[PDB]
Amino acid sequence: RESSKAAILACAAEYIQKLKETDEANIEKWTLQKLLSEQNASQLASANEK
Amino acid sequence: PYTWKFLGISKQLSLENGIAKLNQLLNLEVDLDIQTIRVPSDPDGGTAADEYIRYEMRLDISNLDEGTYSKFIFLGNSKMEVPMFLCYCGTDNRNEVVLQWLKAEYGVIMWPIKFEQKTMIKLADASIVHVTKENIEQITWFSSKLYFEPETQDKNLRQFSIEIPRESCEGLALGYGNTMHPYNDAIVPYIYNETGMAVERLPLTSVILAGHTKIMRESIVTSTRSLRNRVLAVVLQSIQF
Amino acid sequence: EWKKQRKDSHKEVERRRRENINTAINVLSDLLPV
Amino acid sequence: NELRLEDNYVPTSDTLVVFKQLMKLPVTVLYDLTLSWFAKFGGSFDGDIYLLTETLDLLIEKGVRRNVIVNRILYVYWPDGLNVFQLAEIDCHLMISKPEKFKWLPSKALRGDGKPYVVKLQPAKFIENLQTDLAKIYHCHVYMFKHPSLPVLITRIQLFDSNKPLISRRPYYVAFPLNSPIIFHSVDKDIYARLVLQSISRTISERETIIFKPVQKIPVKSIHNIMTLLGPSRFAESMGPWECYASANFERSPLHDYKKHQGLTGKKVMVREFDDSFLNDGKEEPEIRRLRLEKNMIKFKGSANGVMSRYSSLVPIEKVGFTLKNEINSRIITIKLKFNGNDIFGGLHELCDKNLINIDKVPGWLAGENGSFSGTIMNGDFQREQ
Repeated sequence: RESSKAAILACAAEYIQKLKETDEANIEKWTLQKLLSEQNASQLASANEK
Repeated sequence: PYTWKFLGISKQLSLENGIAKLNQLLNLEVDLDIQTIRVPSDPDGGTAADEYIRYEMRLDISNLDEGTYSKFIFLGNSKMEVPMFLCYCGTDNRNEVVLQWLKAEYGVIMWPIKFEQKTMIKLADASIVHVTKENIEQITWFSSKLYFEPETQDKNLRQFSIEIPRESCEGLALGYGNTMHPYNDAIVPYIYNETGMAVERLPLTSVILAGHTKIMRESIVTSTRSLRNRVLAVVLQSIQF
Repeated sequence: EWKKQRKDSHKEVERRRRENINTAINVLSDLLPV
Repeated sequence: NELRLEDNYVPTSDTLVVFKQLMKLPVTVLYDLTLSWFAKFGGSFDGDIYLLTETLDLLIEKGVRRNVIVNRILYVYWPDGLNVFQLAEIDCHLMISKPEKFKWLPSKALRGDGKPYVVKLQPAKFIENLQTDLAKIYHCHVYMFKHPSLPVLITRIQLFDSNKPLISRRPYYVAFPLNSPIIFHSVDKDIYARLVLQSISRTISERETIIFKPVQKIPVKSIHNIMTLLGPSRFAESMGPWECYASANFERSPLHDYKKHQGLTGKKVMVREFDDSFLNDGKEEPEIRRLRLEKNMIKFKGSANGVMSRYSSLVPIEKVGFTLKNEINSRIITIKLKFNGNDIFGGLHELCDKNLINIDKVPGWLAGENGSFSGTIMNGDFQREQ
């Protein structure tokens, strides 16, 4: 909570930017983990079908 | 809001000649101001061409009566064709009595001041620029908007306006770089750059800054205490041939 | 007078404060998608 | 609930206001209405139809002034007052006579999430459901008439108040095109504007929820022009320089002869200077002058001849305000343009003829493309105002 309205608006802008950046980083790391899991599944399924 | 009436001078005159004999016709005291300063046309250096002389006085006793307040500000050169001009604000008998007294004294005759697009835009450049006590120039910016009133049949397009937020003004000058004339290189070309209209060719009615000045061709309006020096200098060159 | 100069300074400060809010809300409206 | 009004109720409308309504109508149409008026509700005249049409014909023979016949129909034939049906007739006939005096606003109908709903109005069923939905609250009387030269179905709705005769309010007009999700309605902001428009949405749906969304916020007059602007037509979404595609006259049929195909003949063109020579300026050749004047008309009218003096555009508009946003050096530069006048795009055309505005650098939106819509522009894409 802040008193001056300009500080309120600046903090709101910073909050929006921080939320977007955090969401993007989480998506990136989760996508990396997804890629690793998919690679493991494919490499096991290849031996299974062979 | 103070409206300024502009006016020119045919040949150079001397004004401090008889402040004692300028009062008995008017029946109250009038003071005198003698002042001259540097007006750097180029920051690197300045020749003798910027040598300017300025006079200033008033006709009043009552400081409470803010409405009945008028000032006559003089400034000009002595080596080019037109030596100087003059400006005043307010409507009263005091705005002309001295004016007749030098009507029949020096033989100089007056004429209304004409502004067109080649001059109107460049006035805001002198209005926004600031000077400190250490001779350091920094610019205080304002959200300028323009008024356009094109003459046409059927009145198909009778008035349209262009507004620029001056944070975008900040984003334009910085893109061009450090410039002493922001409206030469950041603003006026950019309107032609995007929309393709020539500001200067089109009939311009008014250039309005955000609460600092009010520029129109008929008369200049400013809410400041007194007009600055760069404004008068650029007006002088503009009315020069 | 001194009072007039103080009033002029107050007016300038008030104008700057008014313009700051407009600039901040313009930035915010820029950030919004709609 | 017998709160509905029949076609025989006589409201206590002032004699002066109805006097001014008959003022604007021509003489030849007053004769037509009077004959039809007596055949439906009769009148105070002590005679038959043949006797009435005889004396009325004689007023034409003598060149009788319209003030006499207007006073005759107000103080002799119907001294007591004017019927609601008669008021509706005079209103619709004034609508036909002077279509430029009435303004309209567009509105869109949506079903589900974002699927547009094309309206199919039954002239009968749309009446009784609206009457039932409106009479439960207020006295309601409606009248429908079809445009003589347009496919729209203009509906006028008037509401009465009890404050004993009923007091008439300002009528509300809603125009329904044949098959188009866009519905044009009049401008009103009263208790009756939100009661009539809301009732129409429930009535016309009859099976699923239908909501109304205002397409624009600036009304446009000339109901003829709004149909071309937003109604079902080829000219919608292809205005401005692209008006040549709306009327496919530049392309011949495949079965047509191939010598008249413009491939053999070609086109006459002039070279445009990509280097900026417009700022600095010699008398132009008359042929060069003609070609220069042709370039201006191509980018504002769409063709050398013009789809439509010469500066009048296809659809005149009053106020359009654009907003241009561009990204320079990782920051946004905003320029706001507001225009006002009678024909905005017609006015810009004349200024380009006087060499005030370069014709090469004007953008599409300034030339008339997607006209009557004002909104933000980014990355070369136009976004309408929300």
